[PDB]
Amino acid sequence: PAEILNGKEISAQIRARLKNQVTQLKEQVPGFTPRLAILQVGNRDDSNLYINVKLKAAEEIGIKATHIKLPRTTTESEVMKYITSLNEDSTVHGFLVQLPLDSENSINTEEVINAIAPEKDVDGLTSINAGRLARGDLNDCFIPCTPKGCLELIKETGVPIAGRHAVVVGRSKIVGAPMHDLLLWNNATVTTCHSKTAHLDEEVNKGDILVVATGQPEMVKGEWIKPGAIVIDCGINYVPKVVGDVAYDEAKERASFITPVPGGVGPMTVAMLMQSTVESAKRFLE
Amino acid sequence: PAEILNGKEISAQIRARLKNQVTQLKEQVPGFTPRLAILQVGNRDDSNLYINVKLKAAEEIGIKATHIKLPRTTTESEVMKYITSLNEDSTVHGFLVQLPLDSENSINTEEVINAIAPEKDVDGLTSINAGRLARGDLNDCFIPCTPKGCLELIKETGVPIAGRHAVVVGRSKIVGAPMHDLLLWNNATVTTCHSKTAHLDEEVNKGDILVVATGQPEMVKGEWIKPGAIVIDCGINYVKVVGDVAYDEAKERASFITPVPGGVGPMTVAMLMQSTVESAKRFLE
Ligand SMILES: NC(=O)c1ccc[n+]([C@@H]2O[C@H](COP(=O)([O-])OP(=O)(O)OC[C@H]3O[C@@H](n4cnc5c(N)ncnc54)[C@H](OP(=O)(O)O)[C@@H]3O)[C@@H](O)[C@H]2O)c1
Ligand SMILES: NC(=O)c1ccc[n+]([C@@H]2O[C@H](COP(=O)([O-])OP(=O)(O)OC[C@H]3O[C@@H](n4cnc5c(N)ncnc54)[C@H](OP(=O)(O)O)[C@@H]3O)[C@@H](O)[C@H]2O)c1
Ligand SMILES: Nc1nc(N)c(NC(=O)Nc2ccc(C(=O)N[C@@H](CCc3nnn[nH]3)C(=O)O)cc2Cl)c(=O)[nH]1
Ligand SMILES: Nc1nc(N)c(NC(=O)Nc2ccc(C(=O)N[C@@H](CCc3nnn[nH]3)C(=O)O)cc2Cl)c(=O)[nH]1
Repeated sequence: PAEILNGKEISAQIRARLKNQVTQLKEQVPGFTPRLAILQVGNRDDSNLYINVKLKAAEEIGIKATHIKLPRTTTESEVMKYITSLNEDSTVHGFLVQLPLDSENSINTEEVINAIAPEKDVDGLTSINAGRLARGDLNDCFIPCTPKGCLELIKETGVPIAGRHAVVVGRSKIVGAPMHDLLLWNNATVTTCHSKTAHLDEEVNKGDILVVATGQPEMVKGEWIKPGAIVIDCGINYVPKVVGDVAYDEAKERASFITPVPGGVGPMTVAMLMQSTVESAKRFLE
Repeated sequence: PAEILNGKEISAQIRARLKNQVTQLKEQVPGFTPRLAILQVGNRDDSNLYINVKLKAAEEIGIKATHIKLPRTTTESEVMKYITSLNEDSTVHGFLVQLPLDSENSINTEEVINAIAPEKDVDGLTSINAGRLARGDLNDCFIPCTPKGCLELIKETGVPIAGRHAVVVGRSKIVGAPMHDLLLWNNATVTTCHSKTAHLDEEVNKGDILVVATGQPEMVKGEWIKPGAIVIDCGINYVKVVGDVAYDEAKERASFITPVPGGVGPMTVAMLMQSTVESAKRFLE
């Protein structure tokens, strides 16, 4: 049986560290707090929940986090007025737009995301930041939070990455594609799969490291896992109960390490957002 | 044995179609011509070779091509002066900095490259253009010219790319990394290799589509090639000129294969010409 990567536990350690950093930062420079702003369009149930989790992690740490919720009938111009405003407000060190937008009108997600100043793009979602990570310039940029938490979960096994074959399943802007670059520049040989991959099961079996962000409940079967694989599950799926993208029961019999859902990648994502936010508050002082 | 992919023939076709497009644009827009500029630093011989090749091609198509060659000792602040003038000059549609910079002073290639206006980065080397391609927004940007020509060559086989396993060997900013992005948003399943990969031979053998950009002459033996594979060799290695793949034994197993030279090479030059014509057309509107 595989060792559980206790995400709920591991993130607590990160947030406690982040708190001591923030508390020390207000005692070293008095009258200064990290300031985060999350922008939301519409009223998605899952978005409302994830936003609240992040607000809570920010309260516990010492981060002043605002939440702005625009209605569904919001126009793309209206959302730019908020982005413009947050870019130019020097008290705001990082901000993010929760995705996907829930708007009845037609909003160019890319145009909006890309109006964020790269030095506040704590979610690593601008083309500017994506281009650095996509080209290996990893200390110049914000790296998306879920890949960030995923990488830390991998290192917690102590198995070196470099020289190992990693299979990423899914190529999305927020998880799969940045996940691919992080593994590649940690010198894994990486294979990206997506919805058009033939013989997905044969590919998955090649993975020493296996990261799954498909949004397809328990679609990756345990028989597919390479024996002894490190298995990272990003899935959050609400079913007749919360499951992930990997069939957790069968896969734990073949993995050497596995993330549970919930309690795995989830808390790790929120912690790395908190970390990135602190990191941009420091860079602001310099 | 494998059908040979002819870059000389296919690129000569492309340059010709470019030519006629420029001719018709000049007819409709009297006195308007596409304008490229090639910045160089240092006096590397190979760079002078390839820069001439591009200048000739642009003169063939009717693209006005200027070549500025800064000395091996320039300062970073110097190249920024030129880069800024090129950015501000409205009669220049695109421009590029031949790489690698040959300088005595340590000069940040990244800061140099990222001062280029994205609207003129016909080489697709700016971080803004790299992140558009690397996240699937392919209309937004200039794709780098070599991956553009390898994609054109693969499509000359007529076998759709989707659902196929592609193995990209090499991860450089100029060939390897953008090649993975292009194949992935052509819906291939893509495996990316590099100098830390273990068992290169077994990864290569997975490749329905195989693109090699190592700069390690003939290092990919042809006994690793998956039988029937489409093989793209980006190498140019003086020893004569050979590629990154063992051409002889590869040709026996491939279904298609590019010769070194006259494979990717002329396609690279032709794709930069096409991107330049692209910049000019957009400029008019
Ligand atoms: N903290 C976290 O746990 C976290 C954070 C955010 C999201 N996630 C989770 O990750 C999952 C995916 O989110 P996302 O942002 O990546 O969503 P998405 O935009 O729907 O991405 C899904 C990806 O999976 C691929 N895919 C879909 N069906 C597939 C199949 N049958 N076989 C192979 N590949 C398939 C898609 O390929 P195509 O591009 O061809 O469609 C796409 O790249 C969700 O469960 C989400 O909750 C992780
Ligand atoms: N028009 C054309 O045909 C054209 C265009 C451009 C380039 N080229 C040719 O392409 C070749 C590569 O150029 P480049 O820009 O990619 O140069 P580079 O910066 O040296 O890139 C070489 C790449 O090969 C990878 N690699 C994989 N296996 C390797 C091994 N066993 N030994 C060494 N490297 C290995 C390296 O991975 P690491 O990152 O770990 O080093 C690296 O990413 C050269 O021969 C060049 O002349 C020609
Ligand atoms: N800009 C932008 N837009 C986006 N959409 C995202 N993605 C995102 O926020 N993801 C996200 C964040 C936190 C959790 C979490 O806290 N997970 C816990 C508890 C879940 C649970 N549910 N029921 N019981 N527990 C667990 O999984 O254990 C889960 C997820 Cl998916 C983004 O990151 N940036
Ligand atoms: N910004 C920037 N910087 C860069 N360094 C590059 N790279 C680049 O230009 N490469 C390049 C360009 C053209 C050729 C070519 O014309 N090949 C011919 C003849 C070769 C030959 N040599 N000796 N004998 N034959 C053939 O292969 O047929 C070959 C190469 Cl490597 C870039 O693209 N953009």
